Amino acid sequence: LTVSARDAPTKISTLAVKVHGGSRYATKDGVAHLLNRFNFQNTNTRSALKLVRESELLGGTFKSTLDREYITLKATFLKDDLPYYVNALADVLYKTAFKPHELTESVLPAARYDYAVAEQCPVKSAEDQLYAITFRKGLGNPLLYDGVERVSLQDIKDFADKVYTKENLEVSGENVVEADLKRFVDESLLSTLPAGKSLVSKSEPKFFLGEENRVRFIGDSVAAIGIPVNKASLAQYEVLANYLTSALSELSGLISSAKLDKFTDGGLFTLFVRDQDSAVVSSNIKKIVADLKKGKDLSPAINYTKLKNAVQNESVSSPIELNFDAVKDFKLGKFNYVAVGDVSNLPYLDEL
Amino acid sequence: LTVSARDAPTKISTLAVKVHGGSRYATKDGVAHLLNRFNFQNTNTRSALKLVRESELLGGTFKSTLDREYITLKATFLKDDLPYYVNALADVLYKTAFKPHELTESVLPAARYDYAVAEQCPVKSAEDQLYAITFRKGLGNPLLYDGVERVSLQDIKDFADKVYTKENLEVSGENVVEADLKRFVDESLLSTLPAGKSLVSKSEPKFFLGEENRVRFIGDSVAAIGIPVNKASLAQYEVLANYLTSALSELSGLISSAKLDKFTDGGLFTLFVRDQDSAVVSSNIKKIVADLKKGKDLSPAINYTKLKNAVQNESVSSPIELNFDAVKDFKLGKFNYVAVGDVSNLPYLDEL
Amino acid sequence: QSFTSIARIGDYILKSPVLSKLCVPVANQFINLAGYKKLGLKFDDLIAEENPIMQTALRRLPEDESYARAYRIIRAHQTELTHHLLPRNEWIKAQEDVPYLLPYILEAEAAAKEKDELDNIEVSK
Amino acid sequence: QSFTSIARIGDYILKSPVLSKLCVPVANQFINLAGYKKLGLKFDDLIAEENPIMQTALRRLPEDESYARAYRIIRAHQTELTHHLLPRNEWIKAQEDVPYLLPYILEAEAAAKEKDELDNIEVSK
Amino acid sequence: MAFRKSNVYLSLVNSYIIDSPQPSSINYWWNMGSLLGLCLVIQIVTGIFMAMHYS
Amino acid sequence: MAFRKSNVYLSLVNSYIIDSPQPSSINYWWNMGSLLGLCLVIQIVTGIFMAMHYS
Amino acid sequence: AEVTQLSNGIVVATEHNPAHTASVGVVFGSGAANENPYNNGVSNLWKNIFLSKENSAVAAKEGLALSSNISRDFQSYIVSSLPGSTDKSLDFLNQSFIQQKANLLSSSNFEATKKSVLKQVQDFEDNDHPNRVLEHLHSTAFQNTPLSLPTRGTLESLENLVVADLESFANNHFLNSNAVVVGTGNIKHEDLVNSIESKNLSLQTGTKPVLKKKAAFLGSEVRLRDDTLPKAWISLAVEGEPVNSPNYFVAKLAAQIFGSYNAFEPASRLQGIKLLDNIQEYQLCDNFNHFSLSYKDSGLWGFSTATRNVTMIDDLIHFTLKQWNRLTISVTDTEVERAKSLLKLQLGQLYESGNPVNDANLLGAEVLIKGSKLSLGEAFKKIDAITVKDVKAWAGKRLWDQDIAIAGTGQIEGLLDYMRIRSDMSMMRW
Ligand code: HEM
Ligand code: HEM
Ligand SMILES: COc1c(O)c(C)c(C/C=C(\C)CC/C=C(\C)CC/C=C(/C)CC/C=C(\C)CC/C=C(\C)CCC=C(C)C)c(O)c1OC
Ligand SMILES: COc1c(O)c(C)c(C/C=C(\C)CC/C=C(\C)CC/C=C(/C)CC/C=C(\C)CC/C=C(\C)CCC=C(C)C)c(O)c1OC
Repeated sequence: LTVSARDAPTKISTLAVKVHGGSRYATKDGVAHLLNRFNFQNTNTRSALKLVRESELLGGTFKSTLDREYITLKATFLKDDLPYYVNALADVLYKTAFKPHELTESVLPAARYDYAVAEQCPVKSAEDQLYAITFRKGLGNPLLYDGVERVSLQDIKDFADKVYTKENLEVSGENVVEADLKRFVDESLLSTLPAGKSLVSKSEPKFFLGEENRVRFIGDSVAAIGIPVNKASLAQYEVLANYLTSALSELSGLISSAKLDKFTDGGLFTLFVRDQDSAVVSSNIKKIVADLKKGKDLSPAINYTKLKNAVQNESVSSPIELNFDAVKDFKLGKFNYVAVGDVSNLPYLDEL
Repeated sequence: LTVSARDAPTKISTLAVKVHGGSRYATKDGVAHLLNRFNFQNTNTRSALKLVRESELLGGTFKSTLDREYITLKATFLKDDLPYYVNALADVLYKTAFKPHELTESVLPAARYDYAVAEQCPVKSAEDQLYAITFRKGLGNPLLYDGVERVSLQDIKDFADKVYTKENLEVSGENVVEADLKRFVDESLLSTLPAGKSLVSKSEPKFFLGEENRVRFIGDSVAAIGIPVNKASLAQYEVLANYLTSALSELSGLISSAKLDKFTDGGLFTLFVRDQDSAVVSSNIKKIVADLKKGKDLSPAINYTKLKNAVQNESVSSPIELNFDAVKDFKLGKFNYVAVGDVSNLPYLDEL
Repeated sequence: QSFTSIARIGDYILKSPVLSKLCVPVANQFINLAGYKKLGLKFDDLIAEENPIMQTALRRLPEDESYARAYRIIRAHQTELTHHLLPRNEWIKAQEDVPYLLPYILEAEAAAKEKDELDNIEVSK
Repeated sequence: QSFTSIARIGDYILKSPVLSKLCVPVANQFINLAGYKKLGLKFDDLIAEENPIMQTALRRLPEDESYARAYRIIRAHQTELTHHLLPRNEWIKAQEDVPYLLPYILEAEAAAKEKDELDNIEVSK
Repeated sequence: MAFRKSNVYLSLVNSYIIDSPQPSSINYWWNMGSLLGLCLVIQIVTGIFMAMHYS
Repeated sequence: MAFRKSNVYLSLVNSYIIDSPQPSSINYWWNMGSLLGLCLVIQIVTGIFMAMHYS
Repeated sequence: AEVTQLSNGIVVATEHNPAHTASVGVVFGSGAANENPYNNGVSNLWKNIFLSKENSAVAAKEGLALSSNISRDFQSYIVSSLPGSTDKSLDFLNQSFIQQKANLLSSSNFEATKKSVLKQVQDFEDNDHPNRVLEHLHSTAFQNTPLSLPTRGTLESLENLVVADLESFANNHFLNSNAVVVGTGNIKHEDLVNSIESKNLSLQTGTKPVLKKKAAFLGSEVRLRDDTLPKAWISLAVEGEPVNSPNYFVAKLAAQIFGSYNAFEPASRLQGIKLLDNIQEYQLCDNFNHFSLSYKDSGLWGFSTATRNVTMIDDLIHFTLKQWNRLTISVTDTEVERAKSLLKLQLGQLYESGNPVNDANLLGAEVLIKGSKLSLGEAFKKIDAITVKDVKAWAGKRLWDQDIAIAGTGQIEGLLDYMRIRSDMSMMRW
């Protein structure tokens, strides 16, 4: 029950309840998705309808996001209305109704559309494929529900039981008086939650290297590489990603995107080459794997990749900093590879 | 232009023009499928409609099948009508019209339905996955068209040009007088075809071992193994397949199917474990890989697997025989593996 | 008349043991004279369904009750058209004549009443 | 009257240089007096389309000709309703007034005629 | 489809009088409406023929 | 949907008289039909009022 | 919450709040509304060389990040620093807009940039149908008038653009009297204004831009029918309010009453919007959103929408316009009050994001037009003071029986004629 905050002379506050219940810890496939889609439905005292109608008149909205690790229940509002949104978020965590008809009429539709939006963007099909082959059953669990194994209303309830506990969440208010926030959290249903355990395991996730998958796809072709990083060797890969996505690198206009996904215990580096035809995708990645295999750096972005890693303001609550003014060199060891699209015209792992 | 035959005192003859133009040799994906679907459309002298109406009145039907290697144009009819079906098959090979509207109205629909039937049977999704990872670009080419790369009317025409040649086909009539058949083939448009080259390469196809793929699927779960075989070491795997699909093996009721696909230059052994839930699929294959790793045989089926390999009458035109009364022992080396279905509940390659 | 209102009046009678002992016997005898149980129907099968509340309610009915209502209704029409009643061993017994649709109806009426309330809320400063 | 029949008569005239030199000038002058080119139409745009042959034919028209026919027809209606003709530089020229739909029509008529022939074939033993 | 369905005039007849789905259990009390149409016809036909002779 | 569409009687009026898709280019020669309906009405109305006085 | 603007030789505007990074930039008082039909796209091209690989690598060495935005009334070039490097951003600004403003326009750089804004503007027209439609809305609404020119320029004026056109534009609009230097982030006013008054040298001071002719709304439509697209996308608007209109906020509130919608988001289906009762029964659209767009001379008030229900587009338009009728005659207290609260929330989320580059653009555009920025708390005072009577008087002037402007693309066969849409801008009365 870590209750953070930070005041300011502004007018918009934003409460936020982070909860360790993303796809990482998921008993059945997509159940974290369904639960995230179930937030802000009916509680036992307040209907989804009344919540919206009330918050609108006050001047604030709700929103529930899904990560590979976090389910975050956020609330954005006018400053002096704090207690209401604290108790609203409290209500949801403690006592959402989970009516069978809410499942069929609101949650399953909303999830089906989520899966559909993602089913048609081939970098996301790739990113999911990258996770599933590196970490074979941890962070490589499916992000979204697609119905490959049954998930009943009970499974969604059981999972809410595990994940919504005092030990497994952190309240976090931006633009809030810490005094009143802590005061309001302890005086609510938050402090009356069961506090089971947290599944933030310190042990490095076991990832398998030199893995590749090929998915046939009608649309744009995309070839992607993904590299497992260390708990400490991650801040160099961060400058790598920001180097590859900058005018310093000559091969920045040869890729679509490159990023490092930072977690609580390691991370994953991703690189995305995407274009219409398979010829331009083959070349632009065959070059990258050859150019980074004989890699370089010389800390050129060391202040720029510190600029970019700082302008992520929300981050603060931010991990390791001065690891940039440390290592500046980069090789390119073994990685993981996925070809999505015109597959009979894309590189295999052999020839990179 | 190998013209085989074999007479009999029966009433039904069956002409057949085998042609080396299956998915094995395919310039673009599914083009062999489209061409197979284009056979018996319009020629330049006879419409598809008239062909059917004429052959019906005579008493015979046509049919065009696709293999991983062969496109076979077969014709079944009453005996004394031989010349007609020889010239009909001749007409198709030499001068099908390939009208743009036949593509859009008859061929693409018929192919789309073909792909749809196959898209819903999870053993076939597996069998395709097995080929694609063993032989990465030869017999591992897609059998059916699915539109991942463009195929125009011209591509279908170009491919018909390569594949429909005197050197790349064999006429073969069951229940036919060889005298009249050879006489009718040489007196037709068959002998007036260009004779380019044949792509029946003697060199063993380069297959990669220890490969695995996992496809998520709503329906039955199926785990499959696939083993590359030698040009000479294939007749032992044949008894293996017939051993596993017989009452001699204790683990016959633990699998759905097992077979050896014999080609002109090697083969592929396949084993299919399929059931509703993922628990029964995990066990029944985890046992098989452990039971055959400490394998056996003692030639128990050596007359039975010779019975089964003989009752395939159509085969005759049959390869190696007395290779059964030779080797009777079997290990289980490295193979290839695919999990299709409830994937987060199926074995990885590690634990088999 | 809403089911929320029928429930209000009915529950008031059912609790107060003055009325409860006076009325329920009258009501029990009314239900037997009605005769719908001799056709194989439960009362809730009889509710007029051509309105949004009842369509919401029937939509939310679990599968197995839905198939059962369908059979009871079809069987009632067939018996009606033959001008018979069912064999007595096929009649609905009082233990079976449960308000199975009532909770779905009441739930939908409350949801509807709240929407009407919220669409028309006044504000005071 | 079928286009197969119009083509029969027309081609006979077009080949025999007696008729060809006699008629084509008459026909050329008829086409100019018709006036459809001043509205931006090609003759084949004028063919009545509410029958199966013409629907088959229009279905088989390549995309780019289809979009072009659509524009010419819409532009003709708009000009008609303003009681104007187009600017002369926008008129269809004789070089452009091609029978672009004719081959699709003739093809469909032949296919149809064969089906009618085959549905009605007699047999002799 | 059947001509009684495809024709513009007959389809009206078909949807009102031929294929019109009736509840299986309606009794003879539901016969009165057709009897009213019949009555309307009897009144109109006999009235017109009488009008021919009426001042 | 709009009431003119959803109502059983008004939708007839809507599909024949309000939303009915006309070719943009029909000229005044296509006005004669409405003039015929008008004529039919004039004949019927004036005839009934005269019938009241006719022997 | 600060607004410190003071004029030395140039005009300097800042707004500082201890955050993390600092953003410095120059914002010119001339945008696509200042171009011609024939050099349309020159500003977008300027933006794109300013962010070219050559200029962008020189900034990334120094640890600086580049940002630019082309609008209608204005234009902005922005560098974000790490906040002690507030001086090295001003170095990059001047090293570009005095020194390198003759080195950025090198033959090989220009041709590779022109080739990239051509693939860019083409991609827009081919695929971005909502913004494509909204851009054509401005095009027809304000035809033959400065606001009609699209911000990215047209493919035909773009491919016929040369280095001299960039030059001529830069020499007429990148002037001192048409400029404001803006700093947001955490850096003080006196921290920046001194680093500016450090170096003198005026550069083309005394030179004014070129005057023009005023923008005007013309009721009209452009219909970009395309039956191959899987949806219809439409935008429809009346003449709205310019910035520094008395009814600037009444208009923005009126748009919040009908708000925005997304059929697939459960929460969105539950909003206190009366229009949603009508459109959800047969699912008349996938989404809509109302807007009050304001510029220097004029604005557009209306809505945009997307739909797969291609046989009921006329019900979409009809129910939406009947709702708008209500603003003149029957809008309720609690609708107004709901809009106040939600207008504050969204205006807040705009003016105070955690991103100084947005703050710079909002500050820059404001001070260029009225010579000052109205504080967020000052806006809320104006918003809270709006009565039902105000909205009615506004709608009766701007909405009731007024001309509209329409644009659409995709399957819009079912979008009825102009006069049918235009008749629904009012109701029959006794
Ligand atoms: C719904 C239709 C009609 C009803 C209910 C109806 C009813 C009646 C009644 C009650 C009478 C007096 C009967 C009597 O003689 O005691 C009558 C008379 C008459 N009706 Fe009708 N009528 C109808 C339609 C018509 C029509 C369409 C005509 C056509 C001109 C018509 C022509 C006459 C004439 C000529 C008489 C006088 C002859 C007589 O007394 O029977 N009626 N009608
Ligand atoms: C399509 C409808 C009709 C047409 C074309 C029509 C035509 C005529 C014509 C040509 C005449 C003689 C006009 C003359 O006086 O020279 C006439 C007379 C008459 N009509 Fe009609 N008529 C129609 C409908 C009706 C109807 C429904 C009634 C209703 C009773 C009616 C009642 C009479 C009467 C009372 C006369 C004698 C008065 C007179 O001579 O004008 N008519 N009609
Ligand atoms: C869903 O429910 C239904 C249902 O829809 C129907 C249709 C029926 C069956 C009943 C019917 C179809 C009744 C239909 C009849 C009518 C609507 C009649 C309308 C009235 C008229 C008066 C007809 C018009 C007649 C005339 C103008 C008379 C013609 C005059 C002549 C020939 C004069 C001749 C004389 C001379 C001298 C020339 C049902 O039974 C039923 O439920 C069980
Ligand atoms: C696709 O094409 C169309 C199209 O469909 C339409 C509808 C129109 C517009 C035209 C029309 C809608 C014409 C419609 C009119 C009719 C069908 C009229 C039918 C005829 C009648 C005679 C009506 C019935 C009338 C009566 C019984 C008279 C009422 C008598 C009274 C009130 C007696 C009162 C007296 C006393 C004493 C009580 C077009 O113009 C058109 O193309 C451009």
